[PDB]
Formats: sequence, structure tokens, C-alpha cells
Amino acid sequence: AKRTKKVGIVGKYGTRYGASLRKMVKKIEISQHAKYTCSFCGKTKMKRRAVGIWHCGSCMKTVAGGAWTYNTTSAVTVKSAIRRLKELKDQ
Amino acid sequence: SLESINSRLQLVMKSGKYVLGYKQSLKMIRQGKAKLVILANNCPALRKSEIEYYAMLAKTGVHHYSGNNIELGTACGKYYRVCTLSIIDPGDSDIIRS
Amino acid sequence: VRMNVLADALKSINNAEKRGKRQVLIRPCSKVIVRFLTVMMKHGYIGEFEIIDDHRAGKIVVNLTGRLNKCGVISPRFDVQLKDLEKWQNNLLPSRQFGFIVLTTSAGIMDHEEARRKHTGGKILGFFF
Amino acid sequence: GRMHAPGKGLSQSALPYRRSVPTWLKLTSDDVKEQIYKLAKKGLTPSQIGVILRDSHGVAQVRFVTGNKILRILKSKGLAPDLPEDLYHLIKKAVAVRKHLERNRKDKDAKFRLILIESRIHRLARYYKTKRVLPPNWKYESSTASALV
Amino acid sequence: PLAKDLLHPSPEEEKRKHKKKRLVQSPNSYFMDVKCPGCYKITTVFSHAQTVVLCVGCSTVLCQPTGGKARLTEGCSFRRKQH
RNA sequence: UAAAGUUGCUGCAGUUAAAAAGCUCGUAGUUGGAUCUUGGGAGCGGCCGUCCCCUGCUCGGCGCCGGCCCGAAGCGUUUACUUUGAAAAAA
RNA sequence: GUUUUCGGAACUGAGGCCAUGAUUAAGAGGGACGGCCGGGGGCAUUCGUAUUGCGCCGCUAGAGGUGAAAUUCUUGGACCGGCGCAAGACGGACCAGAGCGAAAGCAUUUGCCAAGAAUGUUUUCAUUAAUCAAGAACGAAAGUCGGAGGUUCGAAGACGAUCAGAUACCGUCGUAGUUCCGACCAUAAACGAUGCCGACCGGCGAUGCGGCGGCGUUAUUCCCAUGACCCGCCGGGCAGCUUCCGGGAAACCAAAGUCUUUGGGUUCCGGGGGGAGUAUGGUUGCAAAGCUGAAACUUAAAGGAAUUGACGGAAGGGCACCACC
Repeated sequence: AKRTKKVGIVGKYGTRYGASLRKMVKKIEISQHAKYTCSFCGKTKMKRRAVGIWHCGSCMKTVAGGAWTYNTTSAVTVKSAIRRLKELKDQ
Repeated sequence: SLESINSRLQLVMKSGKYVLGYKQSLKMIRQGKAKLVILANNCPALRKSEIEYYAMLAKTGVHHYSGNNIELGTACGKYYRVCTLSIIDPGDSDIIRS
Repeated sequence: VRMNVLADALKSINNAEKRGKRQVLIRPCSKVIVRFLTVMMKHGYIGEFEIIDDHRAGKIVVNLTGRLNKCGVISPRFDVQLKDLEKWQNNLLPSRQFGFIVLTTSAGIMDHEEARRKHTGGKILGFFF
Repeated sequence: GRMHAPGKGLSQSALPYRRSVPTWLKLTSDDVKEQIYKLAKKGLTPSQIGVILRDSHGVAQVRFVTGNKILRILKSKGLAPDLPEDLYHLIKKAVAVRKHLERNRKDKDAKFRLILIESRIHRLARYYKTKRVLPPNWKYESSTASALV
Repeated sequence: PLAKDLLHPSPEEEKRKHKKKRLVQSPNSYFMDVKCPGCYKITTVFSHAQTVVLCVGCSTVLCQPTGGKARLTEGCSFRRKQH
């Protein structure tokens, strides 16, 4: 059934650490444990091994990514920057 | 012509004869049955280089699809991932003409 | 959208008469529009009229005289007895002399006097004087 | 006016009064029906055939020459697709718009359109179940729709 | 005017109206028998043709679709069907 | 209670006097185009005004000789509507 | 006693038979297709001067700001002139009673992405529609939360003026904010103080978009189709002017009309002024606050539109040594 109303995974901390830190930390604690679709094989199997390390359960392929999320916003934009700069420099 | 190959696939899935998957497709290349081999863009580089070499041997066409194995799956109207697909009878599709 | 065809037909000839026009087009024809206009025509309120049968709901050209003051639909169609019929013509007609209440019934569509002489009430369509 | 727009445009077709076949077309029921079966196996909707026939061949109406209408002629020979083509096209559009949203998150006009498109699919699917074209089992899911595009 | 005869309108009025707003609605379209000197069979083409129309044996492309009536390739003659 | 058309079904208001949701979607609710036996006959009232019709296969006769039809009854798309009758304590 | 005959009940195999069966294609709606069109939306890119800041060079006594000053910067070179450089906002004039969008709203170039109206159509399905409690998406500005950024402007704050005081108006500084990203809140004179869909009822000239037809001018010259003008037509749209249509308390409104000659369908919502969007319950939000929301008690008016007069530190035109020069 619906076990908790508003607290999700952060129910494991109970009445500790203050509402607003426990509201804040739920946004990171979902994504760091979420399973992502592997770009290489397509299987929804990418898991976080350590800090900024991501492993496919099927492909046996390790990716250096963001600490909590697989793709950081700052690392998507920079790959689009380095591509455009490679194009608009070497021409 | 990305929009059109998704409609040609729809017309060969309904009316045509073919095999999805890798080993099944590589059998039909050696049988001389395959006319066209469609590969997903995320296909392993060695499986792409083996299919291509079997195809230039058999004197067949290779299409490099503009989408990964999931998109090829939903293109074929299936609910799983298709990396390699090979058409034997185009059926009533103009896929092998383009 | 168009949910009452008498309403539009009757108020399309009503504006045309106030404006002082001699004839009027009214786009969607019916059984009940033609059976209403025939009742209006035989009491000398309109002249003769023509139907334009295209292969849809045909159009009607009515030749208007300047005799009709107002024709008015009653929507919805209140099912009236002969005892209910008396009070319906005290709040719809300006005299006990002229003007009729057109009401559909199992005999056919007719004015309140012919429904009285045939002892068979039904549902009210509209009035005219 | 329109269903999901404030537009009130009066732009449809205007069929002629003469329901007879003109004295220039020499085609007959067993000529054009065979031609419809050639264009239907090519993977065309009844609309695409109905255009092609009045363009290249001069078929004013397929209903006026032959006995029956085009989708009826395809249904009478086991050539008609499963779910109606006016429902296939709205699924195809909802799939295309939902694919635009998952790539571009902040597009709140595209999101508003997807609500109107998917609302119109539900209205057509609701109608077709009452006339018993689709099974009552049938329902539009936004996850499983790319397959049955 | 007041006494405008709506039953017998002037033919200079029914041409000057929308196709739906006439007394009896009529199409402002026609089928036309089109020749080109490349081909030999004259073909029944629609006025608002809506797609590119071809001959037998690739003589040339007859018409080309626009916002209204189709445009015919330079030197393609047409005659209107009179029935 | 009427006057109260100042609670409105008959029968009110909503630019400025009191008042239309900030916008659109949408389920109940409410409401939904046209289309299907129409004319004409037929005898008798006085050119017109009523009756009857585009229906069928247990039981009596005006009967004839496995039968030629009219008289009573089991029957014939469903409902709303109207019309009449039943049945409805007096006070 | 049996095949019976044959009364009833169900099952099974053929060929004939009816004129053998599906109304129409709405100035309803959805859907397709065609060439278009638009400051409609999203992502990226690209440009423009200006403002402030820095460095260098020039010549110099003030510059700034005001009703008049002062705070403030300056012989340590301020303001001004010239070369650069840096970062962050913004999108001038063109820009209109023009366009698009559901509303909020939207304007530098180019590309990519998905969408939409109108138009045209002898295309398609055949009533699939209209309005909608509950419910859902979007919702300016301000404001709240986490990250990046900060030059202009600038709540609060500090001072200088003014002043009878001026914790205001004026001026010099300025923090949050103003900018970008990811969540929040859900209101505005969110206005046309005007629900939506449909029907009918006067002209006139423009305007935008699409289509159609027609003297000629003009470019592509090498003529046609097309681009730019000219004269009409049709449809949809933002609007004008004009009528004793008709209505309205008038102001005014081609709708605010077709209404005691009262009935096309339907949602919301008002009941004299206050107390009061208050108290209290419930619910939503991190908060600020939102939505639903009385009563006791008080009061003869509060109010809308128009008229005339008076009045103005309102405008235009005159005048007077009981006014000035």
C-alpha cells in the first residue's frame, strides 16, 4: 500500500537531521541508487559502484560520471562546447 | 529520409519475411537469403565490422539505422531490443529500392 | 450548436418581417418546419413557399406578407392535456380572438382549436399572431 | 468552431448535386476496385487512395462509381488495418510530441498540446468502443504506444 | 433591397458566392483532359490536383501542387470536361 | 401570506449600481442536425365534406359437396406522450 | 410385444429463393493531404551600441547634481578627448489602434526540434458533438528554497536638502532583489470591469492571411510561370467610421440587438450599506499566504448615469490704478 505520505527513501533516518536537510537529501538519495539505461548495450543496468564510478551489470563497462547522477549538467554542456569548438576551430 | 524508413519497416513487418537478432541474421547471410541488413547505431564495433564483411562477401546492402537497439525495436513494432535485423522478402515494401 | 431547428427557422422569419423583407431563406428544412409553415399558411399569415431539395437538409424560401406580428417557439416541448391547454393560451396569446398555439399530437400538427375539436392534446411546438 | 482551438474556419468540400457518373470515365466497378487493392497493399490509408484516384484517374467519388465506400471495400476483402486510421494518426502525433518533451523539459506549450492531443485520442477511443470496432480491453497507454504507431 | 428574388438569383451573383453559401452548393473545381507534346495519351487530371502527376514511359511530369489550383509544366495544354 | 417580477418554472439580474471563475482541458449532470406511407381513389352529404385500405393461420353459418370465406377467441419492436374506463373512506 | 401410421421436442445435409440486406454526406465534428504564413513555444548559436570598471596617452581647474544648494570625486590629476581590454544586463529607431498564442505573454542573425490557425479540396470516418460539479495542465510582478552571477537600477538602511516639523516628495550612496539553472507559491484594475457554442438582422472605406479573376507598370531578358504595384471577388481574423435597425437608467452598444410580442443549448454567479473576506472549523504551503467561510451587533441610506451652479495651486481668450508695471 501507500506506506509513507511525503517522506520516501528518507524514512530510514526517522525523526533525525531536521525536516529541510531530510527534504533536501531525498532528491540526491533517489538518483544515487536509481538504475539508468546503459548507452552502450541499452539494458537498464547502470549502477553506482563508488564516487563518480558507474558500472553496467551486463556490458561489464565502467563510466566516470557525476558523484550522484550518471550525467552532470556541467559535463553535458562541456561535451557540446568541445564538439562545437573542435568544429569552429579546425573548420 | 529518417521518417520514411520507419514506414518501410512498418510495411515489411506486416507483409515481409525476415529474421531479427544477430546469429539468426548471420545464418541467413550465408544461406544467400538476406537482401538488406539494418544495424542499430550502438551495435558493438566488432559485430558491425563482422556483419559488414559477411555482407560485402554475400554482395548484399547494409543500412546503418539512425537510432539505438531500443529505437529499432519500437521501429519494428516489438517490445524488446533489436540490434541486427535482416530482410529476406521485402514483401510489398520499397525498402531495398531506396 | 444547432439543437432546435424550429427556433432558428421561426426567429429567422421574425427578424426578416421586422426588417420588412418580402421573402426569406431558412437553411435546414424538416418535416415539422414544413408542417408548421402549412399551419401558418392556411390561417393567412404567410403566402406560399418553395423547398430547394439539394441532397442534404434542403433550404426553404418563404414568401412573407406583413400580417404576422410574431411567431415564437416554446423549447422544451411541454406535454399538455386539454385542461393544461387553457392556461397555456392565457400567457401566450394577446386576445381570445386571434393567434394560435401550434401543438404536435397523434392526429398530426395543428392549432389549439383543432386539438380541442379532436379531443386530443399532446406537446406544444410554438405560437404565432 | 474547432474542438481544441478558437478557430471557426468554414473550409470543407462541396459535393455536386449530380450523383451520376460522368460520360468521360469509362472505368467500371471491377476496374477501380482492383486498382484500390493495388494502392492498399502499397500501405496507403483510404484518404491517400481517395486523393490518388481523383488526381491521376478522374474518380470524382469512389462511392458514386461503385456501390460502397473505400474503407468498406478494404474491410470486405480483409485489407483494412486493425484500429481506425484517424486514431493511428493521433497516437503517431502524441508519440512524436511526448518524444519532443523527454528531450526538451521546459517546453510548456508542447506539454499543453500533448494534453489536448491525448484528450482527443480518449474521445475517439471512447466512441469506437461503443460502435464495437476496438475491443473493450483496448485503452491508450503513453508508455506502450511507440510499438503500435 | 427588400424584393430580392432569392429563388431565381442572377448568374452574376451565384458565381460571386462561396461554394457552400449558394442556393444549391457546387464545386468551383473541374476535371480537365491534359496533353503534353512528350506524351501521346491525354489524361483526366483534377484542377486542385494536390500531388505530382506522371505519364506512361516517363514522358514528363504533368502538374505540380500549390495552395490552390495545380500549375502545369511549360507547354502542357488542357481542355475542361463539359459534362 | 399577498403587495415580492426584492428568490424569478411562469418571471429577475451579472460594461459602469451587488455580480463572469486568471486561462484552457475534463468525468458525472444537462442538451443534442436532416432523413423512413405520401398523394390519389372509392360509394353515399350538399365544385367540395366524413366512413373504410394497401396486415395473418382454436370456435358458428346464408353453405357447397382431400375443400370456395365471413362471424367469437391464444397471438404480433419497447418506452415516454395524450385519450377514455376501472378502482379511489367520509368530513 | 414390434416397424407402425404419425402428434409434439430438439439436432443434421444440400440447393433455390428476395429488386437478397449498409439512407445521406450537415455553411456539425475529427482525421489525411497541398502551398503558405506568424515578435507562437523549446534548445543552441550569433551580433549591436550603450552603461560601469581597469590599464595607457593628452591637456588641465574644477566636475557632478538641483528650483537653489549640499552630501560626494579631484593638482595623489576628477570631468572631457583618444586607443584598447573586461564582465554583466538589454534588444533602440524600423514598431503600426499590425501579427501570433488558451491565457499569462512574445522582437538581434543563423541552424535544429516538435506544434498550430486560416485557406484550398468532387479526399476520408459518419454523429464521433455543445456546455461542463469533482479532478487536472499553464498562470505577469512581487515573494520563498538550493547553486552560479552581479553592471545598471534599487525595497530596507545611511547622509545631504526642503520643512512649522519631513523617519516623504528632491539629491548622493546602497543591502536583498533585478540576471541564469533547478524546485516553490497561485494571485493582479490577470480588464473588453463584458462566459462559451450556434442562428438571424444596415451601409462604407481600409487592414492581415489564404485562394480566385482581370487593363496595364516593373525585375529576372531569353517569354511564361512567378516576385513588387494596380482593380475587384470569396473565406476566416484585429479593428475603424457611419446610420431613428433595435435596445438601454443613461453614458453608450451591429451588440450591451432580435425581451411583458417574455422559452436555441449550457457552466459560473448577485440579493440594501456595514460588521467582513472578519471569527471559528477543515484543507493546501518551507514560509508568506491561498481556497471554502458565518454570526451577534449596527444603520436609512450607501450607490450608478446624466443636468445646472459653484470651485481648482486646470487649460484657452479678454479686462480693472477699489490690480500690478
